[PDB]
Amino acid sequence: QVFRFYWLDAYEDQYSQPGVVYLFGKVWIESADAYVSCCVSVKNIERTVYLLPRENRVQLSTGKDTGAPVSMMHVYQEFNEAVAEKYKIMKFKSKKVDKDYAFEIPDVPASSEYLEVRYSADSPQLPQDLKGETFSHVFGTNTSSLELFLLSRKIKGPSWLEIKSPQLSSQPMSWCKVEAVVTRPDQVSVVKDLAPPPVVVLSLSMKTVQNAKTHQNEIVAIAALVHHTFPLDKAPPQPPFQTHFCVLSKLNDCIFPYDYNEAVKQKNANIEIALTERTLLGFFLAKIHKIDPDVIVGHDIYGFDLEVLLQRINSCKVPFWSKIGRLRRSVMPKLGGRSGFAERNAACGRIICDIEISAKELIRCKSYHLSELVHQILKAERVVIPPENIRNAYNDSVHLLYMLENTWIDAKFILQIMCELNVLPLALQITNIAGNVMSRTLMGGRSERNEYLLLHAFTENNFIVPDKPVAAYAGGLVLEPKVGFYDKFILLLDFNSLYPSIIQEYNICFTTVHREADEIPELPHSDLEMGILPREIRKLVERRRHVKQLMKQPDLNPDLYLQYDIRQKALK
DNA sequence: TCACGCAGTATCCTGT
RNA sequence: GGAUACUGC
Ligand SMILES: Nc1nc2c(ncn2[C@H]2C[C@H](O)[C@@H](COP(=O)(O)OP(=O)(O)OP(=O)(O)O)O2)c(=O)[nH]1
Ligand SMILES: [Mg+2]
Ligand SMILES: [Mg+2]
Repeated sequence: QVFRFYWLDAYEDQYSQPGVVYLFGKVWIESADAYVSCCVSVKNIERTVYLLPRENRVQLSTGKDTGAPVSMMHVYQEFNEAVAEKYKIMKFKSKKVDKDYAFEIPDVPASSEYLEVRYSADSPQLPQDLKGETFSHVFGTNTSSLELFLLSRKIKGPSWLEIKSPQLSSQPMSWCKVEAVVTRPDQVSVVKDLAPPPVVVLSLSMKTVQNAKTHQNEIVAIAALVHHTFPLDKAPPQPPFQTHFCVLSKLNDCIFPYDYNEAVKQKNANIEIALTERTLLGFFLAKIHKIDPDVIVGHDIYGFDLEVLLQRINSCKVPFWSKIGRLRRSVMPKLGGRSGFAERNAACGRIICDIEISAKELIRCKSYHLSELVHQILKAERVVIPPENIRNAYNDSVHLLYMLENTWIDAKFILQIMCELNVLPLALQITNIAGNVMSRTLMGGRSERNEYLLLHAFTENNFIVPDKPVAAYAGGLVLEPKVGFYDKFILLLDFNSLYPSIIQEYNICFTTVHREADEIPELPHSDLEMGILPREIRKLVERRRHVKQLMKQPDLNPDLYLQYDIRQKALK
């Protein structure tokens, strides 16, 4: 009955299904003695809000202070009588909680007795600035469902979760092989000290052509390399790909050179030749559904690959577009938006790895084009197929097979680059340290990681976190140099983790320094206890130090050494 | 729906 | 005065 599964990604739709979080991952099946994809739907993640009592009753901010002391009973009565009826809230459960607070909202004391209201997510949402007669502020009005789930259940990054008393599904809700429904969030718990399971990986490369009339890109070839046991905590497997599949479609005008049959017959049986782009897209979707990859990797996947894939699927009305993702949906996500959030939603439940973003984050190169990346990482030369020659290649079997093999080689290069940098294990480590979702980590950026790190740190220590938002100061000192040439030994003395060590030493934190809503605040007293930000910083620093010790091991492999270096950099 | 800070060097342009 | 780059920590 107890469902033990490893979770990799989480998807929520704030507008369609309120209070539902779709976790995806892997579960172990003895009948097949293997790992299969699973989708668990956590339901009824009730909204939680915190009301801050006033010190003296105020006549709806009209008569100002009245002098009547306020207790939690007064706040509960005010919420039950006025607010609930006004905002159409039917049923709710309220309690009292003593919580601390130190952030950028004035008049909020350090430690106060808040009233915690828990009510379903189907009801309307209270306004942020809602002020009554006994409470002066409301916190948590717009908190998301996924954030509430992760913070309440103390879930940090991919891990093993146990579910007590799972329930089946009345109708299918996902393209996975195993499904379960949790009627409460308290039924999910995290089990520590277990190894990560293998995860399938699919590296895909597309070759297209721009039809001038429509100025729209048309797909003519796709190649994919698939590994069914890619590890998340060990070195990449050699070779980096187990199986492969290639699909090639004739253009809307040109025809094969009356020898493609013999060419494919004599080459191999893994190449699928289709006549219309609709068939190509359908076969690709079916193959993706059958393989069921947890990680899909590519170059410019967010920018060009997935966007063109979805555009062509919409244009060709290819049935079952939702196969591209892991959740069965009827309306396609709107095409557009910043970065690739629309593309991410289209592939909900499947981690997407763009080697461009990871290369930008991890290493430094003059250009992040695929050719330059292959030159700098794999140390190999990649041939380039001119855009104007792909169309003309539909005149001989040899040229068409060469084009398909070029796509295959591009896919292999992408997979090799992914393996070299340890993109996946490093992403897992960073996600576990921070506590965000893996797809967010692999989409790039730094703000989300620290945001979730501090969110977890504060929630664990009984704090009320801020509400999500809806050369400004002096920096370092650069001494004036004595420019010239020096032919004698120059000794460079550098501080170790300067700013983190400053935060630790002087105890700089939200709960220590006394801010006032552009002057430098005074240093905190030395009689206090270490805050949250210092402690977290210390943890990170120690991690880095340990990695450095590993780097110091004598007689270590070069490549591994380099990997360690990268890790160090990341942590720093 | 997004996005780490600041200090510093190098190059180039200002019509209707 | 502005604009465009990318090094350093
Ligand atoms: N916000 C921010 N600050 C940085 C970054 N890189 C360096 N700094 C700042 C904060 C560091 O404490 C300070 C000192 O630079 P260093 O390169 O010597 O790093 P640090 O001393 O922290 O560690 P290390 O000497 O490499 O062991 O410069 C950065 O990428 N972002
Ligand atoms: Mg330093
Ligand atoms: Mg000036």
